[PDB]
Amino acid sequence: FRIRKCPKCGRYTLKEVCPVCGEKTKVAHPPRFSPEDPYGEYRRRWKREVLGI
Amino acid sequence: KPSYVKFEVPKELAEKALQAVEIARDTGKIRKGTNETTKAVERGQAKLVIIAEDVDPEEIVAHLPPLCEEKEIPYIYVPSKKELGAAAGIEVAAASVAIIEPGKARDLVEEIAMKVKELMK
Amino acid sequence: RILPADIKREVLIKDENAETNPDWGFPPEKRPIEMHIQFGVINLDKPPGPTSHEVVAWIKKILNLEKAGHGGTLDPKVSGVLPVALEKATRVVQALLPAGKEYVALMHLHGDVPEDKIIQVMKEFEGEIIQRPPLLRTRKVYYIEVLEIEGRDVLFRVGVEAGTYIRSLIHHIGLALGVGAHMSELRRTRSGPFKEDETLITLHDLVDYYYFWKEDGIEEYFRKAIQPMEKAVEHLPKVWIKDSAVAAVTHGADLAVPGIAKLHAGIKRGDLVAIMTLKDELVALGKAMMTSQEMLEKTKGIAVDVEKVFMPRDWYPKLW
Amino acid sequence: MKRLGKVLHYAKQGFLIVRTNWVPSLNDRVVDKRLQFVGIVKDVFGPVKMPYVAIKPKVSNPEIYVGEVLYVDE
RNA sequence: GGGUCCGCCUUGAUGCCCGGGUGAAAGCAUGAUCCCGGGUAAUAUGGCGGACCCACA
Ligand SMILES: Nc1ncnc2c1ncn2[C@@H]1O[C@H](COP(=O)(O)OP(=O)(O)OP(=O)(O)O)[C@@H](O)[C@H]1O
Ligand SMILES: [Zn+2]
Repeated sequence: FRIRKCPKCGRYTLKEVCPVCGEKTKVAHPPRFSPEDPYGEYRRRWKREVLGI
Repeated sequence: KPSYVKFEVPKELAEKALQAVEIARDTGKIRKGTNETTKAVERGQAKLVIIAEDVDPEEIVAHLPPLCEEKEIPYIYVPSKKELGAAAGIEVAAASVAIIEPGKARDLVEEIAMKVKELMK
Repeated sequence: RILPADIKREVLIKDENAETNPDWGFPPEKRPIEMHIQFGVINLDKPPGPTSHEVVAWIKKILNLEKAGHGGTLDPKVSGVLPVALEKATRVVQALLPAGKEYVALMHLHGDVPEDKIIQVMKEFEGEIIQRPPLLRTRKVYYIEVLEIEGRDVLFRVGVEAGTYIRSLIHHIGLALGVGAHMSELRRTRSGPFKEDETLITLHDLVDYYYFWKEDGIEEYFRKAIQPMEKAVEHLPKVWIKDSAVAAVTHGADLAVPGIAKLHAGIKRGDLVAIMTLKDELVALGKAMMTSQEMLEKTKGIAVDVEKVFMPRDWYPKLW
Repeated sequence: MKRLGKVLHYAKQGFLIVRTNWVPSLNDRVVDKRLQFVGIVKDVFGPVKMPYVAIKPKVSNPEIYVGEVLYVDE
């Protein structure tokens, strides 16, 4: 996969930097999900830390 | 830099971690890639975990820091997944690497594990 | 640019003295979390890999739901906007199947073409285009916006009529350019009224917000994960009905003219319409038996043939 | 014979491509101005008012027809 | 007899997906390959019953 997106201005691009505002882009597709979600508890510890829960 | 990076890693210490992967690769045994690294932590085989700072999506390696802390295994951050991949002896990038047997870099892993514990607190 | 879902319709007033009784009904704003889920739609960012139907099955299993459905099939390798209607709302996806779609696509050319020629040829594929040669079936391309060209790679945004196959569109552009082309990557950025905004949610965030509700008692994150079923209906022409007609429709009556309070203009006979309360609750989906002018001017007759009822019978009292 | 138009190019996937102002049918026979058989219509695409036509060639060297005007034999 | 809501009744040339194990020339450690376990195949139409209604607001 190589379609990327600027997180702040929402510009779709193939570049690592945004051609509009000039910041680091992120890959457009969401990560693989597993219904088994073997490490979901550890992801939640990180997520609770970030969100302040 | 991304939220899964728990602490700030000095430029010198990141090089020492990449050196530790390079040496242990051909003198000992290492696990490369996020699935292999995670299994190594889960099995209690990893002595040191090395995680890239440029991983996107973050969710790929986000589970590792709290997994390492639960299984009592030290971890370190490196700037580039491409650079970490080359150190693991593969032509593509690596999001995370685990050291199973340090070999000649045994003292180097000791130095890292001691210094990351001070950054953790 | 603009889809037929974006162009505002005039609201025609039939009864200026139409008033709604606060005693009855549940507008989206005052629905408890459980009721919110029962009449909810997830604006999901589908991962590439699984089919749209597999993803829906994962959602049902994890959130412990009896029913769910998706609003317009995304192919396995394709990521992006996938509305997943839940439980009592499941069938609202029927309003989403014929809706206009938007995509961001990556076309890889099989030969070297100048940038000016790429843009010119792609501009020609806007409008009514042939999707099947005779021995005539057409489809509308509302816009093509070339974002960037990196050698043989062409990244573009495209708004299309429902049933437009982007893989096919790209193959045809390659033939018109001579060198040939294929679709190497696709992402849906819009499915009807659903788009890439704050409400778009991954499976990871969905399940985690569910866990924050079940374990931590925090409902705010999981509430935001789910949109009201009324959102799935934002792109449709609407007919707003008086309180006294609501229970009749929910009990199986078709909508007659004396029950209409307000309505959108431009409704043709046979159009799919949403029947709404004056509190903007979704009552039912229906097929218009009359035009907007007919509904506004006439005093009698069936205005809408009711096809699918979503509102429970006991929300409004029997007033017929 | 009904005029299709100029051959824009020979697509490497194996089709002569013509821009025209009407919609031919699948399997229509394609000739030049001298009624010499060229090929067969295998796809019609693009704008309804000004479509592209993909012609499967049935001559040995289809490349020579680039820039030449083709017709549907009727 | 009808409408709405719900329940029930049918088929599928190894794939693909997800996971456990393994962990390698455009592909590819954000997972090749193979071994194993599971999931998902058309989100109809027709038919039978149950409940609520027969509604111009
Ligand atoms: N002439 C062609 N015929 C068939 N397939 C092609 C042709 N050119 C490119 N492709 C396809 O496009 C894909 C893109 O890979 P690749 O980058 O090697 O192509 P490319 O044309 O060399 O692109 P670039 O020149 O930008 O590197 C290939 O895997 C190939 O299947
Ligand atoms: Zn930007």
